[PDB]
Amino acid sequence: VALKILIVEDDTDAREWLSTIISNHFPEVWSAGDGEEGERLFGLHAPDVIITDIRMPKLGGLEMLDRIKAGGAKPYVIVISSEMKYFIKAIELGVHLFLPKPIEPGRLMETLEDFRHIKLAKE
Amino acid sequence: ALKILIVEDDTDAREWLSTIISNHFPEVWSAGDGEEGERLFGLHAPDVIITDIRMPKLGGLEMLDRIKAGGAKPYVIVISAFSEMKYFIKAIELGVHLFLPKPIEPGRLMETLEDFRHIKLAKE
Ligand SMILES: [Mg+2]
Ligand SMILES: [Mg+2]
Repeated sequence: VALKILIVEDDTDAREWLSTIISNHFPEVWSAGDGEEGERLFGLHAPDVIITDIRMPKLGGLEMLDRIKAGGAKPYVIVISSEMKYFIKAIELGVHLFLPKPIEPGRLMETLEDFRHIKLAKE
Repeated sequence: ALKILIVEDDTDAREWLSTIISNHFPEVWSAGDGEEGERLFGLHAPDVIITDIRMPKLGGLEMLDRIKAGGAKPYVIVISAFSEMKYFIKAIELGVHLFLPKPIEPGRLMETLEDFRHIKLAKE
């Protein structure tokens, strides 16, 4: 019933910051540095929420999502957001939220709080 | 004629830095980690290094140390938004010419790069 969160950010500093802030309120938190690790961690822990970068090494956040969405799963998705092409594809994929960098902590935590309330309602 | 090497693990910031700089400097290289950064330095001997500190494989400071140990003396700009006093201390020992933490101020970056270009000019 706990909200499981997966963070996919290629920047070491930003990834660890996200992880630290989030784990302070949510125990089930995992983080990856590219779309491949991200896809593996997703299959391994089936997180409820995915917070992911778009441009990343090895595999982009959108190709990663497509591979995930193309497996049945329908997690809540927060996108860490320069070209309209990315946005548009992010819509086809079904992205739920777009968070502008520098990531704003309150908005993020507030959004996750919203995601849990929704999870309980359906458990 | 100022050759610049950018080392940053975040793709977005790395590509942004490459774009805004390439607009006014024709010789720019970008690396995603200290190891790749080190290899590119050895290949193209750039005059300027713009590097982050914490990255995969090899960190900016360790990278810088290896490059210096080899005898090169490039101008160095550190773009890390670190959280300790120890990174700063080691950075200064190695000899950094400018700390431009995130979020990066393009204006401050351009002026500094022009200063370096002038130094390489006056020195020919
Ligand atoms: Mg970085
Ligand atoms: Mg990134």
